[PDB]
Order: sequence, then structure tokens, then C-alpha cells
Amino acid sequence: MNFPSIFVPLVGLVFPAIAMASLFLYVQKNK
Amino acid sequence: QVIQPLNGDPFIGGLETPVTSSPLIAWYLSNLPAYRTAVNPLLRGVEVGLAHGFLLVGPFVKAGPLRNTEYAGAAGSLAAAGLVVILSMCLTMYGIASFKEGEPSIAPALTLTGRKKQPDQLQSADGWAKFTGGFFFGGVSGVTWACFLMYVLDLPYYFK
Amino acid sequence: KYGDKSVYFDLEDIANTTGQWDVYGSDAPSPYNSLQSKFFETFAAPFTKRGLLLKFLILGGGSLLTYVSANAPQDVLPITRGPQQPPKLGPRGKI
Amino acid sequence: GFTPPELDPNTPSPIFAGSTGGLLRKAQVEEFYVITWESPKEQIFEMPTGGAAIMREGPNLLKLARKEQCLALGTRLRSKYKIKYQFYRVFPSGEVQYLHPKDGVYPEKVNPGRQGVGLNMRSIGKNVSPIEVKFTGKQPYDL
Amino acid sequence: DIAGLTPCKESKQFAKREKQALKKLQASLKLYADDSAPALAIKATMEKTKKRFDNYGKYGLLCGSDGLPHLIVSGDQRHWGEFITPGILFLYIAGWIGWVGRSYLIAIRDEKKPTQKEIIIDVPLASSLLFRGFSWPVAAYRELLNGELVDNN
Amino acid sequence: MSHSVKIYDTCIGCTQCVRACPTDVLEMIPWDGCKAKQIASAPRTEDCVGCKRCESACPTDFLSVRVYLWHETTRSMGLGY
Amino acid sequence: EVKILVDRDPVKTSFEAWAKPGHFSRTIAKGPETTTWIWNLHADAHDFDSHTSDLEEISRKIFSAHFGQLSIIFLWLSGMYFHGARFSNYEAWLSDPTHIGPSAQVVWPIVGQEILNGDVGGGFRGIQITSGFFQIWRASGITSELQLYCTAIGALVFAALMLFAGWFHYHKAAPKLAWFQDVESMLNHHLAGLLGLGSLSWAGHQIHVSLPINQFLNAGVDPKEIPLPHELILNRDLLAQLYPSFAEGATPFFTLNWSKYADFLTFRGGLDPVTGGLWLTDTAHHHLAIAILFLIAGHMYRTNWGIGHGLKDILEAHKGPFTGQGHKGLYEILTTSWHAQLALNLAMLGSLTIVVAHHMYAMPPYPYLATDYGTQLSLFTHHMWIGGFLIVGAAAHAAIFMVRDYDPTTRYNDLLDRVLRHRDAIISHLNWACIFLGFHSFGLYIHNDTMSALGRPQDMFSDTAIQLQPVFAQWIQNTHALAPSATAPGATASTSLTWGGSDLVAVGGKVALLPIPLGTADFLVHHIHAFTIHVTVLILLKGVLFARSSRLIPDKANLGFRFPCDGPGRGGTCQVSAWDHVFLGLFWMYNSISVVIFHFSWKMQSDVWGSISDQGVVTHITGGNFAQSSITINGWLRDFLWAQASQVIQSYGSSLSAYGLFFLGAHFVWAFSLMFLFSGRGYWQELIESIVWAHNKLKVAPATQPRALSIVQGRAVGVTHYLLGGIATTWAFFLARIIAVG
Ligand code: CLA
Ligand code: CLA
Ligand code: CLA
Ligand code: CLA
Ligand code: CLA
Ligand code: CLA
Ligand code: SF4
Ligand code: SF4
Repeated sequence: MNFPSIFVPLVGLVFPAIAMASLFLYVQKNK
Repeated sequence: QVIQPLNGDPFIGGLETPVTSSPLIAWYLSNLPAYRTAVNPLLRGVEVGLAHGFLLVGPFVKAGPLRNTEYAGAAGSLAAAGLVVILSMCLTMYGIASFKEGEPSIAPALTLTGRKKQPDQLQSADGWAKFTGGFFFGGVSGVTWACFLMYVLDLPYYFK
Repeated sequence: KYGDKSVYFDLEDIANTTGQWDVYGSDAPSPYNSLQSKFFETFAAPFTKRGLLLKFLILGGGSLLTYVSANAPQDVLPITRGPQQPPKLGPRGKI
Repeated sequence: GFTPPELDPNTPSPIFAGSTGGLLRKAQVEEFYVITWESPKEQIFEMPTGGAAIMREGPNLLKLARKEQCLALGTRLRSKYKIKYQFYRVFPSGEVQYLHPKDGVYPEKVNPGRQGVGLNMRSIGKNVSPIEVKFTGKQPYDL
Repeated sequence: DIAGLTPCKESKQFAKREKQALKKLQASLKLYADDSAPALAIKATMEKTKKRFDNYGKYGLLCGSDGLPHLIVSGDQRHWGEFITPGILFLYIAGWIGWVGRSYLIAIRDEKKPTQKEIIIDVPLASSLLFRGFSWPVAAYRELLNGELVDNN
Repeated sequence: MSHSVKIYDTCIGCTQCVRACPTDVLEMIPWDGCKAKQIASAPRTEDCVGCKRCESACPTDFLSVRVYLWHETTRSMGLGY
Repeated sequence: EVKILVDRDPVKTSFEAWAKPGHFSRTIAKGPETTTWIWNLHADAHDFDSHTSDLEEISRKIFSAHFGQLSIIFLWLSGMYFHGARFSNYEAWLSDPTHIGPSAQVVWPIVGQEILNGDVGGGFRGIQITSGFFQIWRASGITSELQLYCTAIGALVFAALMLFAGWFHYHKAAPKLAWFQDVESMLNHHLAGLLGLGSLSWAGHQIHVSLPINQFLNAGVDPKEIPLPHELILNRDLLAQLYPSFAEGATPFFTLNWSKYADFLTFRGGLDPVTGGLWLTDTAHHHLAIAILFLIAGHMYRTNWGIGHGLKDILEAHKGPFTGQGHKGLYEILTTSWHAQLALNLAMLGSLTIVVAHHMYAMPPYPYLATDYGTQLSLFTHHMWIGGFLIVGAAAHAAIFMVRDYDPTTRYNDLLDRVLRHRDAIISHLNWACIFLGFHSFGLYIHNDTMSALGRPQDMFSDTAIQLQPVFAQWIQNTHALAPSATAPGATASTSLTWGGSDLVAVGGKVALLPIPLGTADFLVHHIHAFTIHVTVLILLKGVLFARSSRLIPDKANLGFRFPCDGPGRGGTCQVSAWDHVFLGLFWMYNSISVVIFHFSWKMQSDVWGSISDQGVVTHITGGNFAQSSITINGWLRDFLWAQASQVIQSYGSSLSAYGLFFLGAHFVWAFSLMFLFSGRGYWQELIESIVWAHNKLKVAPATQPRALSIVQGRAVGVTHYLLGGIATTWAFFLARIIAVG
């Protein structure tokens, strides 16, 4: 099984998207 | 006197110019879906997504890394769809950042003449959420329609 | 009032004083067809909920990207296929 | 007992042809300042937002975005044209706060009835070292 | 032979460097007639190079493996003229300059506007104090002994 | 949530700190610790921008008016937008 | 009304003001209290607007300073003519211009510097010059060193006359204010008497002296056997043998039979095959036509007689619906402000210098100028730098006008007010244009570098790849190549050889000019040029427009034109003055001109300059690698910087070693500038405190208290050393590379 083809897009594209989305939502909060 | 103050007000940070307040330009801007306040934001989002997803396919297909291969029609189009998946996502985050559930619309309630106007539902949580969903649906529909026109139905085109 | 000559400040009317206007917004009715509007309303309903749409977009994008990258043909990406060439020696003899 | 002069909304504005340096969204969601003066002669002055305007004879009202702009314009009027000026702060709720002369007398000259705020009865070098204010919210200069 | 260095007058590489310099100068010389001014300038340069190499050989300098003289500053008495004697001369001259400047600054210190005597130098006093730095070591030593060199503020 | 402007007792009474203020933060109040019978005060530090023009005109050995930069607002950041 | 208004003996000639430094202003004449005063004494020395508020004294000081500058220029010209007479090989260069390097400076035999006397040829050893004075003197008909000596003596006399005039027109007979404000008579005299009569006199010199001497030189006649220039004036038959129309005298001119003068007044175009320069008959006809045009263009403006034009009326007659009152009020602004005139003249002179450099590289007007690659490179680079500096100074003084001389209460202009009212729109649109140009010009280079580094050469923006062809510039070149066919039938050849065709001029085995090809690389470099120019314009125009006020500092004009900051308030107000905008735009002008001169050097080395074989083939200096290598930044780093720096790093031990030393020293000065650019005054002042304590311990501290340089002075020192190092680096690199191989 080719693991780089699964984890490299996950760590370079999907995880950064999730991380900056969550951080943008948390930063712009008004509690 | 061609350049006027902004709605007769010289102390507002703007000016009235033929590029700004022409009757034809005002008509064209008012008939755009983003400035159709009385219409459902779902429909305006659908129209905006259709136009943008339709125009996004061309650059990805013609300038992609696989533009000279057999997979030029599909993969680049997929990339365009991917961009829509990104773009709507950004819109969704905007809809969570700006508007709250319990607040009403923050759109202006007046016009240039100063008459009372119902505020646009777009500047609200539900309105922007509906707009974003319509944008996503229209974007994927427009990408699919562009792929169908260029490569599935094989309509004749210059393809740049 | 605000509309009189040479005066632009009204205490009871702030929105005109501060320029809170809809410059290009039009209150005209919907130009689209009613059947078109109904079809787009019922066919875009699941994407209305913004949190659910965000979660669905993230999961679908990640799953589709992983599925495409893992199951792409070997002749599409040059990285998916190997070198298909004999390796060359180093400038000191592989060291 | 000095009473603050009330704002007159019907005050005419100086003759200006429009500039991009005027009000912005901050005037709508937040406060904006309004300067009123009395010109004894119809003359021409320089706006703090760029460009030149023509003030009209009698009372004149001008809305700007910052207090610094209002004070700079008032200083120019006082130094060059010798005009008495007062500016206020207006909120989107309609509230008006009479700002500049807090007792009707200019702040540069002494006037009885003013209270001391931020007054420290020591020399500047007698401030307490930061180690003695650590783990407490009090700052050395606030003591 | 300090630090494995051959003397410059017994070094083959030093003579080799002189040979390359003279060969390049002769190659430049071959382009002109011998009675011309550029030829005379080139010949003078060659004679200067020969004198320089002979002087460097006879001075006692130690030449390295690359054919260039290497100075020794460790204090060896055979090579006191490379660093120690020029160092003493430099220290004397620098102390002269510093003592003259300090004396001029002290002399114009108690005036109505001393700064006017800094932008515009008062030449007679400066020329009077110029030769006071000839005996700068004695004056400095005595001033240090009397506690006048330093200021206790 | 404003810059902290402090007046010390070494103030001579010169009004230059007040005249140099572009946002009307300082004013002159009566006093008895100097010949001028007046001292500076900072009641409107909420409008202080931090330009430090006031302490650029103080003629004492060190500044009798001191502006310590602190938490910044829209009127403390000089934002017209 | 336009008379000579002059007051007698306004200023007493004495050395009292020499003995007092800083006499011109009040805050400085009190004497130095700190060291900063000294720097101030060299900062307000020529700021006559701050010394006095009277325009008359300012104008008189300006006039006499101009006279002193003219005296310095004449002294420099006398020096060049003297160093071309003595210590030069001009007579040797005249016989063999294609093999003897020009030289006009020799070093003395001290400390081994005589190695700089290189074998330039012609039995001479000295420093090879690149100013192209030899080509000027050959084009002027100078064939002897006595003529150069006479010219040097005359220029010395003229420098003395200029100095005497500068003393006379300030200390003895000074013009009044109304004399300077007579702009109409000044324009008439400077268009008809300075430019028109000067062009007419130079055309007369070219017709009567330069043409026969250069004909004899190009005929192979030995220079010492050529008849003297006065012999062709006294003997009309001697000039008539070369040009038979001279047998007819001036009667064809007076009878309008000008076509009889078609032997020495020709519209030929192209270049001279014998010399590689423009035809001197073409230059004679050009200067004659220019003289006629300027002379009839100098009788336009009104004076004591009612005929003529009024500048005020002409300006007031042009007003449109968009601009309102129009150009009314500009005459009073321009006639009462020296800074506005300085801005306008500096911008125009910088643009003129830039177009001069382009037209000299494109059309060499002197014999054996194109084949002298060092002269061409030096002239182009030098005049590019001069033009950029003058263009920056234009905005630098426009800002001074806006801060000081601008007021709307009196001398109000509608156009300037409308510009200042929508300045945010201008700045934002120019900001967007700069961002768009930067992306679509430099991201293409980044894309090419990444595609080449990833092993994807088919994805780059190359000629063998995605092509960005300059169709408009190629169409212009094609149109100008066929101009003699249809559009300009009176011209034998095209205006230059840099458009197209089969034409090629080669002198002495070296290529003079070739049809320059335009491709994707030229496209990318030209859009990079546009981006850099637009950014410099953005910085300078933003400084000019916001020199008075903005949304941050509404009273910036009260702070002055040249002030450091407004404190750390509003988040920080650092470098808000227009002087700091000039200081920032200096770097961007440096960057733009550096890219321009790099483009010029590489393009002419790869596609124009080279050598011609006897068979007919052409081999260029760099082998035409600009088309494939210049599209990537790595190509510029390797094939242009690294490859061509081998001629400046290996110059040690030869006559070009001074260029290597200047290379290293310029790198050192450029690095030294970063200390002033990156630091701040407070740290240096605190260190100076400890050094002052060390000096005070030994009773050696000075009365002038040492102070660190001011914020503005620190920025000025940083930018000055930065420009000096980064310009001298290119100077040494260019000179060594183009002298060693060209
Ligand atoms: C700045 C300019 C720039 C430009 C123009 C290009 C251009 C190109 N690159 Mg390169 N690239 C750049 C910088 C640039 N690059 C940089 C900085 C890097 C990082 C090192 C790369 C690295 C890179 C990679 C890794 C790849 C490319 C590739 C490509 C292609 C794009 C493929 C695509 O998916 O995008 C298309 C995207 C679009 C949505 C285009 C949007 C533009 C629209 C059409 C604007 C039109 C404006 C409109 C007229 C305005 C008014 C509207 C009107 C209604 C008023 C294209 C040939 C691909 C390839 O190899 O092919 C050659 C690829 O794999 N590039
Ligand atoms: C670190 C992770 C990363 C990864 C995995 C990739 C991956 C890739 N790069 Mg690159 N890229 C990166 C970083 C990364 N990039 C960065 C930082 C830059 C900026 C310098 C670029 C700039 C760049 C350009 C300019 C281009 C690429 C393109 C390419 C593609 C190479 C050839 C090919 O597969 O075409 C085949 C392509 C496809 C079939 C696309 C598949 C995408 C799926 C189907 C879309 C649906 C999901 C999508 C990933 C988004 C949603 C996920 C999440 C946001 C919710 C591939 C998708 C090319 C491209 O994708 O255009 C076609 C291209 O033109 N990249
Ligand atoms: C037709 C005659 C005439 C001529 C030739 C000039 C030429 C010149 N003037 Mg102008 N000027 C004129 C009429 C004339 N002016 C009039 C009538 C006025 C008043 C309205 C002015 C007002 C004026 C001002 C205020 C200034 C000039 C300046 C200059 C110089 C700048 C150009 C330059 O340096 O190029 C280089 C040009 C030459 C060296 C070529 C030779 C010209 C010779 C040397 C000049 C002799 C011309 C003179 C007017 C006549 C002699 C008077 C007699 C009593 C001796 C240049 C010498 C500027 C300057 O540099 O002043 C020093 C300057 O500040 N002019
Ligand atoms: C936008 C259009 C425009 C443009 C492009 C220019 C461009 C030019 N003008 Mg200006 N000018 C304009 C409008 C314009 N002007 C208007 C409306 C007026 C009327 C007020 C003038 C008045 C004017 C005069 C009177 C002169 C110019 C000259 C020139 C040229 C300067 C030569 C130089 O570079 O120095 C190179 C060296 C020199 C030849 C110039 C010497 C220095 C001059 C004499 C000083 C300028 C003094 C000026 C009268 C200021 C006095 C202030 C007074 C009120 C106290 C420059 C190309 C000069 C010219 O004609 O040159 C041929 C010139 O004599 N201009
Ligand atoms: C064409 C002629 C010209 C003229 C007459 C003026 C006139 C003037 N300028 Mg302007 N200026 C010009 C061109 C011109 N400028 C250009 C081309 C630029 C762009 C660089 C500027 C940028 C500029 C600035 C930034 C400022 C002025 C200001 C001034 C005024 C005072 C000048 C001063 O006091 O310096 C007196 C002389 C010096 C300080 C000499 C400094 C040394 C220079 C920088 C070094 C040159 C290096 C040299 C080649 C290297 C040799 C090595 C060395 C060892 C010898 C005066 C009105 C000043 C102003 O008005 O202040 C309010 C000011 O702030 N100018
Ligand atoms: C050498 C590097 C450098 C760079 C890259 C920049 C960059 C820039 N400068 Mg700065 N600047 C520099 C040095 C540099 N400067 C220096 C030394 C000084 C001192 C004088 C200044 C002072 C200065 C001034 C005074 C001004 C600028 C301006 C500009 C901007 C205009 C260009 C533009 O926007 O085009 C587009 C952007 C660029 C060319 C930058 C590189 C981007 C590449 C092409 C693409 C990167 C790929 C893409 C983003 C993918 C990202 C990957 C992802 C993982 C994040 C830009 C941000 C001007 C500006 O503000 O105008 C708008 C301006 O007025 N600069
Ligand atoms: S705070 Fe400063 S300006 Fe104000 S009275 Fe004290 S010393 Fe004078
Ligand atoms: S760091 Fe220097 S330039 Fe910046 S605000 Fe402070 S004093 Fe002014």
C-alpha cells in the first residue's frame, strides 16, 4: 500500500485547511 | 460639473463620477444577483455559483499540468470543482465569523433618496448560509455544465 | 431636517448623516421563474445548514482528495510511476 | 457654572466639492466628531481631509472622523483666522458629548474648578522598581 | 628557522616569485622601443622589484612555503624590527598626537565659549603645544604619578 | 484601555505640554508647588494617541509629563476607518 | 515693462561671513553646543528658502549658484580637454581607432600603482577611459593636441568669466524680482538664442569644419596631412572639391533652391559603414532644421511689443467640465515658487537623459562609437543613473512645494485641489497596479525557476514553451523597418539598424549594430521594468500627495517637510514625512535602473555585440544565451552575474585591478550602509555616553558634546552609502567585464 499518496495530501492540504479554519473561527469569536 | 459629491455630501469618503453613478452602471449593478435584496439569497447564490464555476473551468483545463494530455478535460475540471469546494468553505467560515443566530440583518435600511427600505437578508446568518449553499450547488453545476459542453457533448469551440 | 439646503447633520436621522445607504441594492421582485426558484430551493436545501455544510465540505474534500491521489493511474503523475531508468553513480563512487 | 452649548443640527456646512478623505464606516458603527464655529467673513480655508473649502458667513458645522482632525482644524482657525470653535462627539445612538473646552476655557490657561487626574506627588526617578510590583496588577507609575 | 620557515635569502620559491614578476614585466616591456618613456618606466619598475627582493632577502625575513615573507611578532630578538620597533615608533607617535590633543583640550577648557575654539582652531596655541608631545612619555608618567592624568569626577 | 499619562511634581507650570497636545488630553489646573501656581493634568487619556509631543516640549531635567504606551483602541491607534 | 531691473551693490564683499560658520540662519549662527550643529551646518547651507522669506534674495542666490555650477562645469571640461591634450594617445588613436584603446589618464609611479598604466596601444601606457571624448573630438574635426590645449585654455577663461559673473550679479549688480519673473522673455531667449542659435552655430561648425575633416579622415588621408579647418574656410574651392554645391555660394539658399545643397545636407539615415556612426551630413541637416524650428518657436510669447502669446491667458483658456476652472492660477504658482519649477525641470531633464541614453545606444552619432563597447555601456549606464536621480529629485522638490509654498488662500489652483481631493483613489489604484504588475511579472520568473527546477521545461514561459511574444513591439519594429518604402520615401535607409532587415554594420571585425530580436525574455524584462517604475511612482506620488495631511496625521504640514516621525503613537508614525518617501523611493529607483542596465548589458552582449569573421559569420560575446537563460532568476545569477564577474574577480595583478578593488570596496560600503539603515539613534547615543565617560575620566572630553546622528540624518547616511556601494559595484563590474573582453 502506498502510504505517502494518502498522508502527504492529508498533512499538506486537508490538515492545514482544518487547522486554519478552526483557528479562524476561534480567533474571530466574541464570547 | 460632472464629478459630484457622494449623494450631495462632500464630507463622506467618496465621490460621484460617471464610473460610479451612471444610470447604465447603476442599472447593471442593481440587476446583479448580489444587489437583489428582495429575492431569496439561495437563488442569487445559485446564479453567482453557476457563473463563477462556469468561468473557473477554462483556466484550469487550459493551463493545468495535464493540459497537453488526454486527461486535460477531466482533471482540470475536477480542480475547478475543488476550488469551489474551497471557496464555499471560505464563505461558510465568513458566515460563522460575521453573523450570529440571534441578530437581525445588518444591511442598510435606506436608499440614496433616503426612503425606508427593507434590509437585505444576505447580511444575516440564515441568509448567508443559504447564499453559500446556493453558491456551492451552482459552482458544481457550472463546472459539470462546462465539462459537458466542452468534452462530453463535444460542441465546437476555439479553446483559446 | 437633513434634506434642507447646505445642512447634512441630523440628530434624529443618523443613517443619512453617516451615509448608511444601499447604493446599488434594488427592491425589485424576483426575475427568475417560479418553477426555477422552486427547483433550486428544494434541490439546495441540504446545503443550507452552515455548520453541517462546513463539516460535509471538509469530509468530502478530504475523502475525495485521498481517493483520487491513492487511486490515480500510474501514467498520469510522474511521481506515481518510478524512475524507469537505471540509477547513476555519485561523484566519488556512490559515497 | 459653565453650561455646554447645545449642538444645532440645522447649522449650515462649509461649501465643499467633495473629497475621498471624509467619513467612512467608522462614522456609522462608531462615533464621529462635529466641529462648529462662527466665521465673521466668507473666506476659504484648508480642510484636514485634503483640499480646500469655503466657509460661509455665520455659523459653520463640519463633520469629521477623528478628534485629532477636529483639533487641528480648530487650532488652524484660532491661529490664522481667530475664530472660536467647539467640537462634539456623536454616537450612532444620537448621543452628543461636548468635548473640547470642558469648562468653557481653553486647557492651556489655568481655570479654577479642574480636578487633578494622573497626578503623582514625587519626582520621576522615585518610581517603584518592577520587582516590587510583580504578580500584582498595579504598575509602578500607577502607584 | 622559526616555525619551520626558511629565510627569504635562502628560499627557492622567493627567487621563483621574483622570476615570475620579472618575466611578466619583460613581457610588458617587449611592446615598446627601449628609448621611449613607457620602456623607461617599466625598466625602473623592474629595478625597484629587484631592489625590493634583495632587501627582503637581506633583512632577515623568514619566507614560508609559498615564497612570501612571514612576520614573527612573538618577540624574538632576530625579528624585533618587524613588529616591536615599528610598534614602539607608532606608540610614540600616537602618544604624541593624543597628548597634544589632550593639552589643547585642557588649555581651551576654561574659556567663555570653548566650542568656538574647536570648530575654529586657535593656531598659535596649537603650534605652541605641538612640540610638547616630544616628551610625552615623561609628562604622562609624571602626571600619572601626581594623579593629574585621571579625573575622579 | 488607554495610554497612561502621568504628571509629576517637578512640573514648572509652563503650558507647552498642553499646547503641544493634538487630542486635548492635558489641561492646566491650579497648584501651589511652583512659581506659576499651576500644574498639568490628564483627565482625557482615553483620547491619547501616544504621539509624545507633550513630553517633547517639557523643559525639566527629565520629563514631568510621562506617556506610557498601553492597551490600544480605535482612537488610540489613530484609525479614521 | 520687461526691462533690466538691477540694484547696485546689495551685498558687501568681505570675509567677515567666512569667519563665522552658519551665518545664513539664526538658530545656527549662535555657535555649536553639540556636534549635531556641524551636520546642520551642511544641511541648511543651500536651503535659501529657510534662510530668508524674501523671494528676491533667494532668486539672486540661485542665479549666482547657477553661475558657480557653470564655472565648475567649465573647469571640468577644461580638465578633460587638457588631459586629452597631454597624458593621452588621441593622435595615436586617430590613426587606428579599431585597435587602440582610448586613454587620457596616467598614474604616477608610487607604491606600485603604476601597474594601472595598461598597454592600451599606440605606444602609450595609461588608464583606459570610457567617457567617449575621443569620438566627440573626432566628430568635431580635432586632429591635433594643440586644438585640445586651446579648447582647455578657452574653457578655463570661460570658467573664470562664469565665476566673475556670479560674483558680479550678486555682490555688484543684482537683478530684481521682476527680472526673474519675466518668464516670457526668458523662454523666448532660451528657445531662440540659446537652443536655436546654438544649434545653428553647431550646424555651421559641422558644415564648415567637421564634414571636410571627417571626409578626409574616412578617405584614409593621414591626420597630420589633412588641411587645417581654417584652410577650408579661406579656400572655398577646397571645400567645393568635396561638396560641389559650395561653388554656388549662399544663392541657392536665398533663391529657395535648397535641393542644390543635397550633397552635404542629406536625409540618409542608418549608419556610416566606414565609421559605424551616424552620417555627419545627417547631423548637420538635423541641427539646421532644429535651429530653424527653435528660432521660429522662440517668437511665441509676448513682450514689450503687443504681438505674441501670454502664458497666463493660454493657461486660463484651457478648462474642461471635469476639471472645473482648469489651469487658472498655475502661472502665479509657477512664477512665485522655485521648488515647483525645480520639480518640473528635474522630471523633464531626467526623462530627457533617459531618452538620450536610449537614442545614443540605438543611434551612435560619433565615429567608432558603436564598436567601442565600453563607451556605449558606460554612457548608457551613466545617463540612466543621472535620469533616475533627477526624476527622484523632481518628486523630492514637489513635496517641498506642497509643504512650504502651497496655500489655497492665495495662489489657488483648481486642478491641484481636485488632485488632492481624490488622492486616495489615485494611490489605491496605483497600489493595485503595482501588485498586479509585480505578480504577473515576477511570479512568472518564479514559475519558470520552479518548472526548470522540477524538470518541467515545457511548462515554463519560454520561446520553446508557453510563449509571451511582444506582438506590439515587433509590429512597431517591422513598421519602422519599412519606413523608407512608404511612410518616409525621402529617407534612403531606416532611422536605425535595431528594427530589422538584412542590414548589418561592422567596423574592424566588431559588430556595431544588429536587428535586435524581441521575444518572451524581452517581454518579461520589460514588464518587470514597468512594475519597478510604477512602484517608484507610487512611493513618490504618495509622498507628494500626503506631504500635507492624511487620515493619520491631519497636521503633517505643520511638522515640516523633513521630520523623523510623530512619536510611537497611533501604533507608530515612523517615516511619515515626504522626505522619508523620497528616501524609500531612492532604493526603488536604484533597483529599477539596476535591472534596466543589467538587461541592456546582457542583451547587447548576447544579441548585438560580438565579432565578425572573414567568411561572414557573427559570434557574440555570450553566445546568445539571453533567450533561454534570462527567463529565470537562476539564469541571471549564473550566466550573467557569476559568469561575467570572472573578469572583475580575476583582474588582480593586471591593469584592471583597480576595478577589483572598487568591487570589494563597493561591497564593503553597501554592507556598511545597513548599519545606519537597520539601527536607531538611542542605542548609539547610549554607547556614546559610555565613551564620553571614558574620555571624561582622563580629562579629554570635548566641549562640543558628542551626539549620535539624528534619525533623518541616519536614514540619509544609510541611503547615501547604500546607493554609492550598489552603484560602484555595478560600475566596477561593468567596466572590468567590458574592457577585458570588449
Ligand atoms: C503570478 C503569476 C503566475 C502566473 C500567471 C502563473 C501561471 C501558470 N502557472 Mg505558475 N507559479 C507561480 C506564478 C504564476 N504562475 C508561482 C509564484 C508559483 C510558486 C513557485 C508557481 C508554480 C506553479 C505550479 C506548481 C504550477 C503552475 C502552473 C501554472 C498554470 C496555472 C494552473 C492553474 O491551476 O491556475 C489557473 C487558475 C485560475 C483560476 C486563473 C485565474 C485568473 C482569472 C482568469 C483572471 C482574469 C481576470 C479578469 C479579466 C478580471 C476582470 C473581470 C471582468 C468581469 C471585469 C499557469 C500556466 C501549473 C502548470 O505547471 O502548468 C504550466 C502548475 O502545476 N505554477
Ligand atoms: C502540500 C500539499 C500540496 C499538494 C498535495 C499539492 C498537490 C498538487 N499540486 Mg500543488 N501547490 C501547493 C501544495 C500542494 N500541492 C502549494 C503550497 C502551492 C502554492 C505555491 C501549490 C501550487 C499549485 C499549482 C499552481 C498547481 C498545483 C497543482 C498540483 C497537482 C499536481 C498535478 C496533478 O495532480 O494534477 C491533477 C489535478 C487534479 C485532479 C486536482 C484534484 C483535486 C481534487 C479532485 C479536488 C477536490 C478536493 C480538493 C483537494 C479541495 C478540498 C479539500 C479541503 C480544502 C476541504 C496536485 C493536486 C496543479 C493543479 O492542481 O491544477 C490542476 C497546479 O496547476 N499546485
Ligand atoms: C539669448 C541670450 C540668452 C542666453 C544665451 C541665455 C542662456 C543661459 N541662461 Mg538665460 N536669460 C536670458 C537670456 C539668455 N539666456 C534673459 C533675457 C533672461 C531674463 C528674462 C534670462 C534668465 C536666466 C536665468 C534667471 C538663468 C538663466 C540661465 C542661463 C543658462 C542656462 C543654460 C545652460 O547653462 O546651458 C549652457 C549654456 C552655455 C554655456 C552656452 C553659452 C552661453 C553664454 C556663455 C552666455 C552669454 C549669454 C548672456 C545672456 C549674454 C551676455 C551678457 C553680457 C552683459 C555679457 C544659460 C547660460 C540660468 C543660469 O545658469 O544662470 C547662470 C539661470 O539661473 N537665464
Ligand atoms: C507641463 C508642461 C511644462 C513642461 C513640460 C515644462 C518643461 C520645461 N520647462 Mg517650464 N514652464 C511651464 C510649463 C512647463 N514647463 C509654464 C506654464 C511656465 C510659465 C511660468 C514655464 C516656465 C519656464 C521657463 C521660463 C523656462 C522653462 C524651462 C523648461 C525646461 C527646463 C530646462 C531644464 O531642464 O534645465 C536645463 C537648463 C536650462 C536651459 C534652464 C535654466 C534654468 C531656468 C532658466 C530657471 C527656471 C526659472 C523660472 C523662471 C523660475 C523663477 C521664479 C520666479 C517667479 C521668482 C523644461 C523642459 C526652461 C527652458 O525654456 O529651457 C529651454 C526655461 O527657461 N519653463
Ligand atoms: C538639480 C539641482 C538640484 C538643486 C539645485 C536642488 C536644490 C536643493 N535641494 Mg534637491 N534634489 C535633487 C536635485 C537638486 N536639488 C536631486 C537629484 C535629488 C534626489 C537625490 C534631490 C533631493 C533632495 C532632498 C532629499 C532634499 C533636497 C533639498 C534641497 C535644498 C537644500 C540642499 C542642501 O542643503 O544640500 C547641501 C549639500 C549637501 C548635504 C551634500 C551632501 C552630500 C551628497 C549627498 C553626496 C553625493 C556623493 C558623492 C557623489 C560621492 C563622493 C564621495 C565623497 C568622499 C566626496 C535645495 C533647495 C533638501 C531640503 O530642501 O530640505 C528641506 C532635502 O531635504 N533635495
Ligand atoms: C526582495 C524582496 C522584496 C519583496 C518580494 C518585496 C515585496 C513587495 N514590496 Mg517591498 N521592499 C523591499 C524588498 C522587497 N519587497 C526593500 C528592500 C525595500 C526598501 C526600500 C522595500 C520597500 C517597499 C516599498 C516602499 C514598497 C514596497 C512594495 C512592495 C509590494 C509590491 C509588489 C507586489 O505587490 O507584487 C506582488 C508581490 C510580490 C512580487 C512578492 C512575491 C510574491 C511571489 C510573486 C509569489 C508568492 C507565491 C504565492 C503568494 C504563494 C504563497 C505560498 C503559501 C505557502 C503562503 C510587495 C509586497 C510597494 C507596495 O506597497 O506597493 C503595493 C511599495 O510601495 N516595498
Ligand atoms: S508637565 Fe511639562 S509642560 Fe506641563 S507644566 Fe510640567 S514641565 Fe511644564
Ligand atoms: S522609533 Fe524613532 S522614528 Fe520610530 S516613532 Fe520612535 S523615535 Fe520616531
